[PDB]
Amino acid sequence: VVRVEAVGQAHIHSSFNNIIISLANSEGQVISWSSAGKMGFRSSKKNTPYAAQMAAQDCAKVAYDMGLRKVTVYVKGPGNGRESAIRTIHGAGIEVMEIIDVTPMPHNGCRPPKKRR
RNA sequence: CGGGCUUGAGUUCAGUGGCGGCAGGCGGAAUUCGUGGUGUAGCGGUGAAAUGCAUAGAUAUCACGAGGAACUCCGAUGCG
Repeated sequence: VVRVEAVGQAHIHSSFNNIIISLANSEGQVISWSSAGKMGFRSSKKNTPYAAQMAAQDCAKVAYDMGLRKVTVYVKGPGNGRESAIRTIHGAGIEVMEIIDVTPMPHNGCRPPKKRR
């Protein structure tokens, strides 16, 4: 039981190891999602623009045939491929409205986990 | 030993300044846990992997709730 009428929000959660693209309606209810690991890029190449393009194309094709036409992009986390995903969901029928970087930064919060040697 | 002086020293008055100390209040970002909604094939991690968590419903996303800790930019100087 979902209902996405005309416009929605795309969420990209990237990191140094993987990228997850998830499209949702105005109430943040996900209708489709994809990732490099889902596409089958289990390697160091999970953080590749090609993998991001493949995942974004799959997600956009899966979600376009549901009434989704316009989307607003939110991006969290670093990593190559966010631009590729944005371009792919822009060119796969879905029209982008704005690009918003919601990457969370701390105002000196909790302690980071040590340092690798 | 006795007397004198104002430069040392101290007291007063004024100006200016500070992450200087102790104590009480208040705040936002982030993180963790629980509850509910959407959704399903993976997430996480490495030089590469596995252990680990997941169809008895994870990662992701939205809302409600709870608690602890530290204070981005200013910001390299200043105080003791």
